[PDB]
Amino acid sequence: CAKKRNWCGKNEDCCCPMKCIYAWYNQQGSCQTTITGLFKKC
Repeated sequence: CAKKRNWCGKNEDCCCPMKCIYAWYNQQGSCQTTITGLFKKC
């Protein structure tokens, strides 16, 4: 359970419905309400 701003790296520790996000560099990610951070009813 994390909030958008501090990332998760991967979609393992977020406070849904957020998935971790990416840009280009990779390795890490961001908690963002997308891809499934909307209809991933939690």
